[PDB]
Formats: sequence, structure tokens, C-alpha cells
Amino acid sequence: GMKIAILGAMSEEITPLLETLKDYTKIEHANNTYYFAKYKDHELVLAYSKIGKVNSTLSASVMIEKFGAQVLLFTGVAGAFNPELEIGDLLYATKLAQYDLDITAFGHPLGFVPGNEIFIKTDEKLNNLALEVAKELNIKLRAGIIATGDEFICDEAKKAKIREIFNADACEMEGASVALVCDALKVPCFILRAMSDKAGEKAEFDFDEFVINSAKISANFVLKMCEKL
Amino acid sequence: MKIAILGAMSEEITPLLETLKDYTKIEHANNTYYFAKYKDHELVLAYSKIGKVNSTLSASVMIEKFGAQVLLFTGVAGAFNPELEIGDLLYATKLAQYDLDITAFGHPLGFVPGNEIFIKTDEKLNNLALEVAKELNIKLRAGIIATGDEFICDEAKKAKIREIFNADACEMEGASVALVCDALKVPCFILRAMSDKAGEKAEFDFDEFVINSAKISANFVLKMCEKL
Ligand SMILES: CSC[C@H]1CN(Cc2c[nH]c3c(N)ncnc23)C[C@@H]1O
Ligand SMILES: CSC[C@H]1CN(Cc2c[nH]c3c(N)ncnc23)C[C@@H]1O
Repeated sequence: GMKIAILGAMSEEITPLLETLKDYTKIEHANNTYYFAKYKDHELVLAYSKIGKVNSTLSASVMIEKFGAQVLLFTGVAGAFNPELEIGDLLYATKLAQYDLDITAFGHPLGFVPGNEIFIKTDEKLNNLALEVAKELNIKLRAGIIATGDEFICDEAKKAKIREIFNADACEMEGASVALVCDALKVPCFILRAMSDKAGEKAEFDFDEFVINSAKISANFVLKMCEKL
Repeated sequence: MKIAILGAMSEEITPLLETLKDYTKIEHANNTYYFAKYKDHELVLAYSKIGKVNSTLSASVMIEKFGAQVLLFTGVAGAFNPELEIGDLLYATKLAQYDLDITAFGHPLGFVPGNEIFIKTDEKLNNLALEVAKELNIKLRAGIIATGDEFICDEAKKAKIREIFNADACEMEGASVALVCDALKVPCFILRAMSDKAGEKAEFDFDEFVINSAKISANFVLKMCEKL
């Protein structure tokens, strides 16, 4: 069977999986811990990267280049931009951009550097698998664009600008970087986020209130996807 | 030992490929990685493409896939310290990500849990650079570099980042590369030659001086390879 990596950013996003698995082997590498487990006869490597683009890029690269993961599922929470999203709602990214990658001084569009794309796509077959799981389990699942950058967004004006430029439905600090790594290394990637907040005024309070539960929702979903891989 | 030499742009690495003359290349991770022998060292070289994610990926690939045991970063930067002139060399003692921001939760700018604000480079490589600078009569300054995913060309932003971090220069790849190297237990050296002063019209100075400043930095890191 295919070797699966499951990646989140924070302990809250991955600990629910570790608790469900119960039995696993911990390996210290890249100033972090990587967890190795067998789930319903699937070989898994799991980790939380620590927050942000650099940490999540490094973890995705380690999971693939060092440990040989063949498919990568990202699980965690996000800030909702689309007004139809509520706290706890699941969104998978069809494509992702880095909103804070800015060499626009040279005439490039926001989010662009030479040699790369503005938007990185996720894997079609994995996205269709997620739609099958959502139907099976009667779980509401939305498709959308995720905007990634190294700021916790809690500002209606910033939210509005990023939504306008990229038609983004949510924001977070790891998806586009993870997707870029997977695309570069020819590994199918799936990015799932459960909303923890609405990325506006007082979003830090909502994040703290809802991160634990929203993280569990996304974590459970990706574990169910593993069963179809 | 196996040595990685990494830049962000073609201009930062092509001067080394011209000097080395003979090299092989492998296509991997949506990039090209170059391989050559130099003074009893296998070198692996690349330009990452611009910014934090691209440079993180290349550093990780060079170490995890191609087995680099030391990494030298070479390229250009925007000067913040008023004593720096275009063309001057600066090596980083430590670096921060000025645009890594979870300050809503009370943390300082540049901090996320599990990491520190500043990431250090390797003391022994830095001391080797001082020896090379002494030997070659090259002026070399030590300082703090602030890294982020924006080209800085605004006097107010320059001043803010300089004040918060006491940064001597800015760029878009150093802190990320240094973090990867530190995490993977690989000694890292970050060298930059100034291409601009990161204020008004910095985009025009950058275009004018990138080629020459890139050559200055490149030459220096190759001289370091002789003493390793
Ligand atoms: C403690 S920093 C937030 C952590 C959880 N992440 C996802 C996220 C939820 N709400 C967000 C928002 N308003 N702005 C940016 N990111 C997010 C990213 C980071 O790992
Ligand atoms: C075409 S984008 C600029 C490329 C060269 N870089 C170093 C650099 C020089 N001057 C800088 C400045 N004012 N602001 C940020 N970065 C730099 C980073 C990027 O690879």
C-alpha cells in the first residue's frame, strides 16, 4: 500500500490522530518529532510542523525526501473568508496562493515569483475521494481557494483585500507552502481545513475557543480518507 | 566533505558555474541541481528561486537528498545599516523572519512556538570567513539579517524592520535557509553583497547592481571552499 504522510501545523491538529492510533514510534529529526504508525494496515508518517510557511515547507520536504511518503494529507484549522462558512465547517483547497509573497516592485503580480505559479493545485483524485467520504459519512464539505501567508489575520480590511485579489475562501499559514513542496516532488496533496474563526476583529479569541474542536473534525476526516487509499 | 552552495537567482550562482567549468546536472524538485568536484570537495549548487518557501525547499533537498554536509549561501541584499555601500559584503551572525507574525496572541514579531526569533549561523564557518577576508584583503562586516517575502523599497518599512531587529540588511531567503540547516545539523554560512539600500528607488539600484554584487559574493564563498 501507499505510504501516507499526515501533516498539521500545531499539536492540537495532530494529537487527536495520535490518540486514536494509540501505538506509534517517535523519531526526532529536523528539530521536530515524526510519528510512525500503522492504521488499518496503512503505513503512516505524521507530524505537526510548527506554525508557518518555512516550518511547514521543511516538514513536507522531510516527509517526502527523507521518509519517502507517496501521498500527503494536510489537516488543521483556518480563518474563514467566505461569508457562507461557519466555525467548524470543512473546506478543501482546490488551489492555493501565497498572499504575502510580494515582488510587485518589478511588475510581477502579487503572489508570483519567476519559475512558479500564482496558484498551486491539489490532487484531483484525492479531492474526489474526499467528496466520496463526505457523502458516505454525511459530512458537509466545501471546495474553495485558500490564501496562505505568515500572518495570523484578524483584520477585516486585510481579509477583504486578500479575498478580492485571490478569490480566497479562507486563510492559513501552511497550505500553499505544503502544496508547493508536494507539487515539486510529484506527490499527490490534499489540503483540508476546519474553520476556527472568521479572521476579523477578535479572531484570536475565536481561534483559542474553537481550535481544539475544529482540529478534531478535520483530523477525523483525513483518517477516514486513509481507509480509501 | 560535500558542500552545498545556494543562491536564489541565476545571477547569484552562474558566476560559480562559469568558474567551475565542468559540472553535471540533475532535474529535481522543479529545479536544476548542479554537481562538480573542487579541491577534493564534491559541490552541489543551485539557485532556489525567490523567497522563503523556495529557499527552504532547496536547502532541504540539498541536505536530505544530495547529502550536503555544509551549506554556503551566496547572493545579494538590501542595505539597512547606513555604513554599508552597494557592493559591500555582510555575513549574518543571526537572522530573523520579519514577516512571521502571530503577535495577536502576545508574541514578539518573528516568533512562533518551538523556534526562536533569531536563528544563528555556524561560528566556525564565520571564523573561517574572517580568515579568508584577512588573507584576500576584502572588507567583511558581520551583522544581523532580516528575512521576509517582500522586496523592501520603502524608507519607513526599512526603518521599522531595522529598529525591531537591529538588522543590517534585508533579503528573502537567509533565515529560512539557516533554519533548515540548523534543524538538519548542517553548518550554515549566509553571505550577502549589497545591491541596493532598500528605500526609494531600490528596485532600480537592484537591477543596475545585482550582476556585479552577485559576483563579489560568489567569488568569496568559492574561496571559502578552498579552506574547508
Ligand atoms: C496560532 S497562529 C494560527 C495557527 C492556526 N492556523 C490556521 C489559522 C486559523 N485561523 C487563522 C487566521 N485567522 N489567520 C491565519 N491562520 C489561521 C495557522 C497557524 O498554524
Ligand atoms: C527580484 S526580488 C529580489 C531578489 C534578490 N534578493 C536579495 C535582495 C536584494 N535587495 C533586496 C531588497 N531591497 N528587499 C528584499 N530582498 C532583497 C531577494 C530576492 O531573491
